[PDB]
Amino acid sequence: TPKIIYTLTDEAPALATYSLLPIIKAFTGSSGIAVETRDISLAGRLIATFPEYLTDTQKISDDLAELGKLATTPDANIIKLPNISASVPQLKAAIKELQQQGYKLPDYPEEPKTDTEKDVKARYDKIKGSAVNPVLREGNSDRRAPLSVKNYARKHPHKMGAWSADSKSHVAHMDNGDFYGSEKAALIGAPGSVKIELIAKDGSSTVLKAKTSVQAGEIIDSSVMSKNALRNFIAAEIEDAKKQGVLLSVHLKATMMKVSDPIMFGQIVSEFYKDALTKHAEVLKQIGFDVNNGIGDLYARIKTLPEAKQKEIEADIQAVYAQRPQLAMVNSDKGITNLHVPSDVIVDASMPAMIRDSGKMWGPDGKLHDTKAVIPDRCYAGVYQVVIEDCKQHGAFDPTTMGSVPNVGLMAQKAEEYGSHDKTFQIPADGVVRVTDESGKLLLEQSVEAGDIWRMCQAKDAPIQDWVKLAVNRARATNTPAVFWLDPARAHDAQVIAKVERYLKDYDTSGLDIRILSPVEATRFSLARIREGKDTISVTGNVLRDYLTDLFPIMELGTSAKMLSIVPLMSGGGLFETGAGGSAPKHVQQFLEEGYLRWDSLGEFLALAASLEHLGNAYKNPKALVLASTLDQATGKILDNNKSPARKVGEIDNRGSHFYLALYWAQALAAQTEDKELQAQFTGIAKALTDNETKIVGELAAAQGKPVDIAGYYHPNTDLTSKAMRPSATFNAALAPL
Ligand SMILES: NC(=O)c1ccc[n+]([C@@H]2O[C@H](COP(=O)([O-])OP(=O)(O)OC[C@H]3O[C@@H](n4cnc5c(N)ncnc54)[C@H](OP(=O)(O)O)[C@@H]3O)[C@@H](O)[C@H]2O)c1
Repeated sequence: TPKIIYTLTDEAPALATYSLLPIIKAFTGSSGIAVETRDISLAGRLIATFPEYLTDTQKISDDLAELGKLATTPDANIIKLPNISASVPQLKAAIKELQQQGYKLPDYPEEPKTDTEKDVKARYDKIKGSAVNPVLREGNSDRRAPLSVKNYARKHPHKMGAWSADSKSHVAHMDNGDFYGSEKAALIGAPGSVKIELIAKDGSSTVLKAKTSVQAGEIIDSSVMSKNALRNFIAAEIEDAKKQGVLLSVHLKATMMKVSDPIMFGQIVSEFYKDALTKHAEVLKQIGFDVNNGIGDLYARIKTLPEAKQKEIEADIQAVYAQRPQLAMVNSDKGITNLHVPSDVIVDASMPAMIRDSGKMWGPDGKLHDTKAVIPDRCYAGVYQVVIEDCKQHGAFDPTTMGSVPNVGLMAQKAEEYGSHDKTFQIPADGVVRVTDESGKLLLEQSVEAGDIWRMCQAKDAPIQDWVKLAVNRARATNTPAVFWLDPARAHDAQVIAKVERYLKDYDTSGLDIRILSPVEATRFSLARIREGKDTISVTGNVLRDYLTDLFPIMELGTSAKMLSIVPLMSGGGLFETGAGGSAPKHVQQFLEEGYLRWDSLGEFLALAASLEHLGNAYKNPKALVLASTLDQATGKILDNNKSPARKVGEIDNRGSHFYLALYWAQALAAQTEDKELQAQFTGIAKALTDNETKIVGELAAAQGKPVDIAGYYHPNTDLTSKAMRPSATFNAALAPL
């Protein structure tokens, strides 16, 4: 029974699992290994939150909560696939009814006016945003493209947009009054708790959070995005973006940042469609429009207004799209813009792609154009500017020659930003915010203004240490230079720098090129070594940890999904993430139309080949070490014979690869002698998958082209899905009888 948790999630990954999971299930079966599932998807996660509204047969164990515990225990061994960080819009909203609709009976959202609505909104809120990962991630990240993959990438280059030195593209960020510029850190001394309180000009005081425990050596910082400063910023960047003749695009993270970014998002959606939303201030107010949900929310709330009233609004909305620069578009043909849904454009992915595509993003028409990427803050806006100003001055990197920038990132215990939500408040009135402790000593204090966004972030000592170690560790094992991206300007990074400088003096530094630089300098020192073809380990915080693992990997491997991501749980556990990517919404869009799934499952093949080992090593299991030693191999054969997903209908799909994995794996096993047993109870298969390869492949491709219907999206009809994902009836019957 030794457990290995394969998590069930949301979109592409989700579908992929109906195909790869059974396979995985047949190989680990005869080696006394238990591969169980846990439903952490968006839908399941909700269906599990309101047991009271559901009936006996529609309930479903609360797995997030279970995994949450499993993560702190030593025998943890979890294979974690990407999952949706729901955004109030169609995300939280649409799946809620994807349920009720024809299914169950949960309940509704937004502006609560009744004790029932408040109790409910309060519970759903905990469900939207980044709820899974912060929990599971009880250790520090270590992402890195495995040689083979880098080597595959080098000989099978993914297209790269040509770069022009006279490009218009660039990144736009505020210059004053923002989180970056507002920072203020403090080093917690004694184990206690702090109170976050507002002191209004009117002498009164409002509590925002009374008790927030702080450990010794913990680092806490507070900053604030100024509403009117942001307002004055976005207003200028639009205006100017019109002169430049460029597309306006917003790169925020209104997904993980469940609290502040949707707010910044709306102020944008506000200062843009202002004339139209000002002309209809009340009509929207009635139907209850929520700008923080994108202009998209407007379009969906008005369908209830008189047929002619609608036309008026829409007709006026168009008048704005004529008075203002064209917005980059999420989907050019359906009109869906960058300002339609909070989570269509998420900075960590939006940018890498936008850089790749010659620094352009699809416009209203349907072609690519230079863009003005708006990254409001300054903490990580820089890093993208450098990379952007590098391309137009040296050309696109060559997948065939460029190096690699791994990333030993700090995240353990909801490190930094990743856990500031419950400490981010929208200021209720002009005043001053003060963070005090148990005695009453004033730790932090930052002036504020109504509408402003104030937050407090905390980085814990234990995590910073486990961090610094792993950093060195990698530095050694590869023997590559390794930089800490820590900006002295930031009162936070500053105190974290003290930590690092003092902890390296606890390990062996001899013969290692370890050094600390600003994300700005660091991106330069990196992009330098990179183009000439040299590697450079990236040791960074939690936010950069993502940005980069998504950035660099994309440039060199085409996909972040295409790499290794291991999370060494700080309690002998093992969090084995699939890829540095997320679900692939568009990947489902194609499947439900053409019957093609271009989702690459190499992330998982690595993840499996990763946990199968952790298993065998931490236990008395040789068999584990063998089916993982082989899996490692069959993977190789995947990259060597190009049995990875094509792009358009016709060649290979997903179970096509899943098939080769299955094929090459069976053979790899039935051709070894480390364990005669496996070799024997895998030959029956090995010589069946080769014989029916030509046919199976055919049976599979024999399902491409036509449309697919799975009765849903967030909570599909499992039956219909299995049959769509497991077409080849011959591959199936050649699996059950192992
Ligand atoms: N759990 C996590 O760690 C995690 C991380 C990030 C995002 N997410 C969530 O995932 C969703 C997607 O966010 P997003 O808009 O930034 O899109 P995304 O899917 O993360 O963007 C990466 C893009 O690269 C390609 N790609 C990603 N994985 C691939 C794979 N396995 N094989 C082949 N190509 C792959 C796809 O584009 P092509 O059309 O070019 O193939 C995809 O649109 C969001 O709801 C987000 O909240 C979860």
